[PDB]
Amino acid sequence: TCGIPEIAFATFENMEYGEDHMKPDTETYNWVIQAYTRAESYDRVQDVAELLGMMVEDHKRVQPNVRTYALLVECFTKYCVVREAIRHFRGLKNFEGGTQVLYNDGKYGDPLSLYLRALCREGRIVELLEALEAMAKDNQPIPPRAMILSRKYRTLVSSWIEPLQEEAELGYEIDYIARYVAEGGLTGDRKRWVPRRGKTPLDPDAEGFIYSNPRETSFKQRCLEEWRLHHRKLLKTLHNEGPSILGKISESDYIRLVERLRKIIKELDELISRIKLHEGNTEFWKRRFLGEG
Amino acid sequence: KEIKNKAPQRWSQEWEVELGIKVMTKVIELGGTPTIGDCAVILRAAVRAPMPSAFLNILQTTHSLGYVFGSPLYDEIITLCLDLGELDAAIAIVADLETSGIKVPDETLDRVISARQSSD
Amino acid sequence: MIDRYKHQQLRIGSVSPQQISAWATKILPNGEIVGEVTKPYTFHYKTNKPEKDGLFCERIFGSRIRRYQMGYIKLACPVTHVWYLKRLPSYIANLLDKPLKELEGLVYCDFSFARPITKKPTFLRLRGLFEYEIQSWKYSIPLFFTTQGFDTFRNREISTGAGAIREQLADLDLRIIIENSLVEWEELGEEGHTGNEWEDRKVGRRKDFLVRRVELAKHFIRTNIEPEWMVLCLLPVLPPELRPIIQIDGGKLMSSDINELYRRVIYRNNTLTDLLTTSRSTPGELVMCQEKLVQEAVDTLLDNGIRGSGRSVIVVGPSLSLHRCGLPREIAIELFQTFVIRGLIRQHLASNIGVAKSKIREKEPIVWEILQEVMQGHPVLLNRAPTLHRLGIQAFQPVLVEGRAICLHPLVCKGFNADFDGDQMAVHVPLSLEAQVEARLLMFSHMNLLSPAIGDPISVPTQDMLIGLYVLTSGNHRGICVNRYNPCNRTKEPFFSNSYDAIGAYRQKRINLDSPLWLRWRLDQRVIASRETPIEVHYESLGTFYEIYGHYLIVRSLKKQILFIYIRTTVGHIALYREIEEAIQGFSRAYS
Amino acid sequence: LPKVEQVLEVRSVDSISMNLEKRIEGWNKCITRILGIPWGFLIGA
Ligand SMILES: [Mg+2]
Repeated sequence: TCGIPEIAFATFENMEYGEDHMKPDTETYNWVIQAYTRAESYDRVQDVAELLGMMVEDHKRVQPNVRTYALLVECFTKYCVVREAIRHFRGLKNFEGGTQVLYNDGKYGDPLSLYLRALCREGRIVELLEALEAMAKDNQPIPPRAMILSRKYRTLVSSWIEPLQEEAELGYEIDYIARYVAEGGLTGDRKRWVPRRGKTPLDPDAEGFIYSNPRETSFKQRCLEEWRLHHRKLLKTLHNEGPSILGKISESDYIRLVERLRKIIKELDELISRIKLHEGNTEFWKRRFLGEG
Repeated sequence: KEIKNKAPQRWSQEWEVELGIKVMTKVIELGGTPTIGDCAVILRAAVRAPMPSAFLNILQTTHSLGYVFGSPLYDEIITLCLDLGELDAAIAIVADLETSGIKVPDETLDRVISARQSSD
Repeated sequence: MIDRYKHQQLRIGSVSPQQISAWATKILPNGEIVGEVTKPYTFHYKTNKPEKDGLFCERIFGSRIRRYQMGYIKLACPVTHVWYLKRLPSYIANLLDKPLKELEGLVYCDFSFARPITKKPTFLRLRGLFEYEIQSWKYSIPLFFTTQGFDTFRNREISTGAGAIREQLADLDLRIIIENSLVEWEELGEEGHTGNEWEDRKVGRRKDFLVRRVELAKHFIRTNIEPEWMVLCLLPVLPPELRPIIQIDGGKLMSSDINELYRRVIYRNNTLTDLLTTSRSTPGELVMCQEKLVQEAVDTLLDNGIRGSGRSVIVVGPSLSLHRCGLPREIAIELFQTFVIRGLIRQHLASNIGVAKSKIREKEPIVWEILQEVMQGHPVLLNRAPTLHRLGIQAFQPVLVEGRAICLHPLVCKGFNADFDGDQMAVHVPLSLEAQVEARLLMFSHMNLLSPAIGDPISVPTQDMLIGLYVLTSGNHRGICVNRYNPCNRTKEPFFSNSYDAIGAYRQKRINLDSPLWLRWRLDQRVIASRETPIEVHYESLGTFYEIYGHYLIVRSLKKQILFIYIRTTVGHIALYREIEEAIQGFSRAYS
Repeated sequence: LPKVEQVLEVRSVDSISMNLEKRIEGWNKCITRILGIPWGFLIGA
């Protein structure tokens, strides 16, 4: 809780490279991850990854708990790394009451709100649906960070739609004076969307994020991006490790397949269907390393 | 391993509205209240791609939440319901409109009544 | 075992135009703000007095407070750091997305930007990155609105000089720059437009510049260092004592090149501010030329600021031990003057420092006695001038010797790379208790005898010692060189019962050093020889047989009993064995 | 001494030995071909 992660990393080094009775445990890794996550000095995003690499010690009973997954989700969301945030949020969901621990009473940036907004901005709404239906099961209300844009239509149900930064037709004309009176004005202070010189987050949704909010993309863009990336890794696998296949019509099949796949990224469909990509299976790579595969 | 190696699903507007209706109903169940534009945009998306299967619920949720849209937009939906030949959906729409209490313009009212009598 | 956990963090950063004032601005009794240099001349001619508001002036520069106090000079026109722009890594060019050519032009030549600062609504649609010449109606547009009405808005669109770069770096949105750079990096390299080497090489250079820009922009978001501080709105001044200044006598000025550069830049700056204060309707050419002149001057100044024991011969002392060293009298007194003065003032025979110094200069026996009593057990450090080896710095115990040369041990001299020429030796004396304990327990010669390379003894016998040992253990002739005719046709020295008797007979000059003899060995059974069977075995009838070997004789009785053992050797081998054994035994006895 | 200085401060990997350069340029290619998983990068490194 000091703010300098080095004073905690020194203790962690004293514990890790010491005797057996002073070896660290899950709580020690959690404290050091918290010290490196909630700092206010520099990047500290590679240190957390190195520490999580050190935390891969199966035989030392170093297993993660709810707080470990919560801190990892928070750290990877605050640095705009969502493809690991969702991976760790799944494990946090496997435990009971993980969403309550992730929402640490709204004390530090409301990590649950930041995670929901990160899922909303990038348009990965299938993940958001899981993240939403995992909340009412644990009886967790929505945090007050339901930030609306200057155009009063921005919510978790608006970004993924095709029109972006566009008001929706609601029949009667927009009551600009009524919106001005309701949001503020005539008393106190109003959030004035005026650029300034100081390096302060202008948009109110970039309050918790370290650098800035992730790039705003609708669901169609994300779907086409994941489709083209799937086809790109398929062609990359078939290029080097896919010279031979079960079909013996390669002379006329490969010439068509290469051009089809290169034109898709920028009825002969089953030939690509049975193409099986071996990714994430450690047994396959172990067999290939042993010399069998 | 079960999800990482499965090929993704292609994009479609019907899938978009099918996920949007469930997202909005679960965020309402969770304790969140979307604004008028939040449902206006999903209504626009639902009327872009013809799908009158959810036209009743997308407005029943809005008029149960406590928000009402403008009059010049409740007629385009009811005339597109007849444009593609979905008269039962139009009957359901006028039924829930009478149940809610919104005043439909008399011109489109007699238009949909004539369409009904043509279907009757 | 918990460590002590010492934490020291030395932080570096670029100063701000506000923090620079916290160094030179000081308080005064009347309350007037001081710290600025406004006069070019620092000293008065033929007076040797510091001129007011100069370089070596007083009350803003001036005795360690004068060495630590600094000054500050305000500049009318902003200038830019030397290594932030001209160098190959151009951080400003990487932050402004513009090649070096135009910016160099803005800074040095006269070029114009369309709108450097974008924070207020602008109505002058220029869309010009760099204008080589001015073709606009500068006279009609300025005289149209109102006098002084053109000045209040000209800085938003028409900005020339380092102030334009400062205003451009000031209002730079560092959160959208990374977004645009990342989207450009994603768009680039995906089209797949091949070609020659000039194509992909340029593509790689562009993407490397883009990645470097992203890395530079991500730091400023979380480092509290603002990017508009790269230009020098205010210039620091080096303290006077850090600059070369010995004294001022009869108008003498010890100013160096940096001092004359500072004089030039302050002269040009005050002339520039006087020209600006005199008339504002002057020609732009002369004022822009002068501003360039000051800028190039301050750039050259910053570049110049960036770019800018008594040794005595050693002799060999054979009588000295391994730890003692011979220290000359004059060097010893010059080293321990402080200790001997303390000893004089401590007990008696001294009442003041002057009387003690006069007594020490008088060369009295009492001062030498006190010097010996002080240096009795005080360790001293000796270090050669060339410290090639790791054992070049050793500690010794000084012994008062007469002469002008330091006496050292032959083994240490051989281990310290002794030369034929006079090798200078530096003598250092520790003061604190910790230094003395470290020198007595770690740096002594008897604790460092193995070289750290592989572990071989660094202290080995020298040339003369090896020659002596070889002459001792060499022996003499054994065959045709000692006897003329064959011994088959026809006694040695008597059987010496002890080696003491052999050495006594050798000292009495009754046997030669090479004369063989028989030494009765006290059946130690450590018979050193080679795998060679005896030459003859005289097995008598009673049962006691003599086994005659090449170097010894074993007389064995019938029932397997070693009666007598005699060794045939010379006096050198037994002398060496006896001296080593007696050294070991004397060490073991003196230990108790 | 020049040999030590040029083998310590390596100007290029083929300067000390062409066999090492050939072996490295074979290792990287054959380990990008097979074992595309990060384990391949790890074992190649
Ligand atoms: Mg020499």
